[PDB]
Amino acid sequence: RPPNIVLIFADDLGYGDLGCYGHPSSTTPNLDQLAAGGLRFTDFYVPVSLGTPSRAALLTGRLPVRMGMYPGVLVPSSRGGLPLEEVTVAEVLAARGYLTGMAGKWHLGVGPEGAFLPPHQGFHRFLGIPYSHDQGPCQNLTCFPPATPCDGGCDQGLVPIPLLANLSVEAQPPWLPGLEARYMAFAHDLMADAQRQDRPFFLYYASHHTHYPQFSGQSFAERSGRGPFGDSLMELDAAVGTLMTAIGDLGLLEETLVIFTADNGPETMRMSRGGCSGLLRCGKGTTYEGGVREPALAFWPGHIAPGVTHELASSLDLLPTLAALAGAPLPNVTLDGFDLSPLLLGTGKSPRQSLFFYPSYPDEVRGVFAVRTGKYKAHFFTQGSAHSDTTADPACHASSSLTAHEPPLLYDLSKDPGENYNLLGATPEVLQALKQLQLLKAQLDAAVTFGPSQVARGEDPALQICCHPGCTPRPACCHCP
Amino acid sequence: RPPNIVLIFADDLGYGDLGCYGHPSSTTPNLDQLAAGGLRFTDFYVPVSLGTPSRAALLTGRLPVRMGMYPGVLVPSSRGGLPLEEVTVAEVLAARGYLTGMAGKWHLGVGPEGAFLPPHQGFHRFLGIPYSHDQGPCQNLTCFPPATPCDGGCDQGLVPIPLLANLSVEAQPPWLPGLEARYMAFAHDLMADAQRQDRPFFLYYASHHTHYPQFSGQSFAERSGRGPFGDSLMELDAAVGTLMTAIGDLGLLEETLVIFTADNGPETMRMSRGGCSGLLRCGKGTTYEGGVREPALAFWPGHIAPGVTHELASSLDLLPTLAALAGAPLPNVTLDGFDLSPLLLGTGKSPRQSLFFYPSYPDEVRGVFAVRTGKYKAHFFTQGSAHSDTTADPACHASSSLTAHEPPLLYDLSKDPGENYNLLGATPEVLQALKQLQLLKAQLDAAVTFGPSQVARGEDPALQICCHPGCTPRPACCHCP
Ligand SMILES: *[C@H]1O[C@H](CO)[C@@H](O[C@@H]2O[C@H](CO)[C@@H](O)[C@H](O)[C@H]2NC(C)=O)[C@H](O)[C@H]1NC(C)=O
Ligand SMILES: *[C@H]1O[C@H](CO)[C@@H](O[C@@H]2O[C@H](CO)[C@@H](O)[C@H](O)[C@H]2NC(C)=O)[C@H](O)[C@H]1NC(C)=O
Ligand SMILES: [Mg+2]
Ligand SMILES: [Mg+2]
Repeated sequence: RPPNIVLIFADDLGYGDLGCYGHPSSTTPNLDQLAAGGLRFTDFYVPVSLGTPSRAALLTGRLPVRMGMYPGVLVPSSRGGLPLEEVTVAEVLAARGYLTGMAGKWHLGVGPEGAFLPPHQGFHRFLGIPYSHDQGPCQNLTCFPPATPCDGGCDQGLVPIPLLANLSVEAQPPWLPGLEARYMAFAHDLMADAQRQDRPFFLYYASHHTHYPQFSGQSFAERSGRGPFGDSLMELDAAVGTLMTAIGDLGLLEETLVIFTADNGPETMRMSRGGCSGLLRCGKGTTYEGGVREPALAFWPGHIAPGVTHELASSLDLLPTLAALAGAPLPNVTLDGFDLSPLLLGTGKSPRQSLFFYPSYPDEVRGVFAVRTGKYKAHFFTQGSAHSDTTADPACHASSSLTAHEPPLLYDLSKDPGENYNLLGATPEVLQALKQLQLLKAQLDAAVTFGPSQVARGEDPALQICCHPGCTPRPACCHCP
Repeated sequence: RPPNIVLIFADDLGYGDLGCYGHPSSTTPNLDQLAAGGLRFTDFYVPVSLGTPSRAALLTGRLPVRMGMYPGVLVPSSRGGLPLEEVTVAEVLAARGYLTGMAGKWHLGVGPEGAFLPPHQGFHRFLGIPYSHDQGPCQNLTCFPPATPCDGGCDQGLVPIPLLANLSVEAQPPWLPGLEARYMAFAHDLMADAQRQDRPFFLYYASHHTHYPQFSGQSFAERSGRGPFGDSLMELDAAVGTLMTAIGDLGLLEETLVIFTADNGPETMRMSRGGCSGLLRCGKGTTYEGGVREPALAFWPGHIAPGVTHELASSLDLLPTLAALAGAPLPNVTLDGFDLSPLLLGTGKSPRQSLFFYPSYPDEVRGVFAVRTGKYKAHFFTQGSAHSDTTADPACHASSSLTAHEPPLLYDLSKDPGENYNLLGATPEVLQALKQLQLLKAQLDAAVTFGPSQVARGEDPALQICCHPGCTPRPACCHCP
């Protein structure tokens, strides 16, 4: 009965990059066709616009500050990770008899002997990199075949990037141009095996596209009309087409729910090798709309009618929506998301009315930075980010320091999705929204306790993964292509 | 059964002016002796530190913004006044059979044909001035006998100040040096008449001391050791001694509850002819402690034991406390005060935990300026005032513009009653108080609707009281000494 679920999650992909979201030069045919036969969201969000906190909110349905996933992101030597008491979507579904698998980027911790890796958090199978593909030296890696080097060199002084098969190093570093093929092969096996055992599968595909540095296989190099950022987006798009064909071939089209979203806004610091937030303001690292609002598509033939919704939805609602769909019971913890099945099935409206946004570096004195309720969004604090540097808007830059706003900056997103015109710079409708927004912020700030910081547990270079354990000299000896 | 109640309310009198509150040169023997045989409050407050809003909160037990008593104060030509639907303490007690009377300053409105004057708000008898004694020309009035003129001239272009007997002009202007004697005579008659009819009395004595310009009868001129401000405080003090003697003479000491407080902090703009907030900061016109915290004494032999309380109390609690004491039922409206009888009778604690402070000029976008809960006080907005000009502290001056604080300025008043050291300039106790304070402000701001402004209804010079109605030329012809 339960449907097969495929969750595709891109990296550093903006609201404005898909062809079907208006980009003028992107090449995204498979995703455009998924949009045309399914539900496209205009108002779907993540609560925090950084890699780690966003992946944690997705898998647990819980605001990242509750389990210490702040500040910033995790690094290869981090001691901390997503606590093992947290229940993930993979576990909710595993206990209901799903065969669960994950391909790609984890970024939720490695820890002493890989205690925080995926196999310990409900995934039966796992093929991927445990953090971002730029958190290790890349001046000698090939990003585009036959021999175009990755640009800029990535993070120095670390072990090369490891490709893992569950808990074992399969390659270090992997060959970037062939990663996609590896991941499609893995996905195909997971599907077929689940079919054979008469059980539903759950595929978590956490792509490295479109994070820096850009790369692709040889079928896409110089073929998109948007340079390296495009080639890489085009490969991600072809991966979606490949998964849809594999779902075709096995006669599972009407029994599989396919969801596509992305973790956080574009890193405009990469300039034309980085994403695009379209009409929205600023990008990764900020609580402006270009940082937190992402593309989101839902496709399930004969169940989800083709259309466009403007209803409020969050990555936080994915656990409870998927549980409900699979007839799995919810964990016994406070959750911050809701079941969106009525909306998906067209029998009801989204139950979500409000959204809460935390910054990259949160603190308990300040609390939530921005809150949206209906079409209104208030900003109590504003701050630019180096990840959103280089565009013409000065509020996006790292030089825009942390600034308090009281009364808050107040925008009507139905008319000013670009956050250009502060309404408080009077009306009874506005005043009532203002008072609601202020009370929602004070209620959440008083009820939420911050879990102890995982990131502040520190770093220990002995925690880096090494293909040749015991090796010397570290870290350059750790390798095995 | 119900006790006789005498409520003495001074004008522009600071926390630091009574001898029993530490002043080094004031002469206040009767009040010091009342303090020595009764209850002295260290933490008693008014919600707004201006004449009109404070008198409204006292008589109704309701925050002044609910019935439009803002912004600023009322003037002789004001069209507005305290709405007649509001229920006052005088009415609560009149309906329980009290013989009620008021001597002194009203400042709650005059209106077309004196519709807002005291006789329409539950007082049986009324002898006094309908607004402050400086809201009319005083360059020719004698402030101190035999012929010392009032200093500075007061407000120009208006009708002289009227002394009224219910709704009729008894004199215009009155002779300042003999006002006290008039008021004591009136008080004595009210007491005796109530005794004779076997009924309890309620005397509301709203003194003009110690508002500018200072004045006194001849027994006090140049006799205090603190100049004109002192002479005037000394007369107010002798008035209290006279009322206590009159209560003695009629054998009513153990059957009468006597309360003394003041409406708002000192006007330091008058320099050494103005009051003193002692250790507290700033004065009239501000939401700093020297503006809102006043002297307060309760005396009732054989019922209230002599002592000092630090418990929280407000002018807002006087209606409900007096109702309860007289066995009178409370009006059917939302009240913002509580019954303090247990505290007064020494059988319980004050039920009040929090206090809310509004500025002279409030608005619905900003809401409450400052909130106190337990020993903590947060300031969300700060602002100086011309009424608090001339001292060495720059935050008190009119040049200190309206400033938002987020996070708020946070003080521990048990250790820093002077509001000098911001705690947020960390601890778990502090953080919990912070979150409580923020939530209390957002709850009150969301629940309180501002009543339509009475003061903004405008002015009409035809509303000025005239001893010779029809007169010309106005306003100088209006007079009758
Ligand atoms: C690591 O672990 C999984 C299982 O723990 C490995 O896979 C299994 O895959 C083969 C066929 O592909 C089956 O015969 C087994 O039954 C599978 N087990 C389960 C529980 O599914 C796999 O080689 C590794 N994960 C991947 C795909 O890298
Ligand atoms: C105006 O009104 C009151 C009454 O409305 C006047 O006073 C009364 O006072 C005399 C004795 O002083 C009594 O004989 C009457 O019974 C009183 N009436 C009440 C209801 O108390 C008074 O002259 C005026 N008020 C004052 C004192 O100025
Ligand atoms: Mg990312
Ligand atoms: Mg006053």
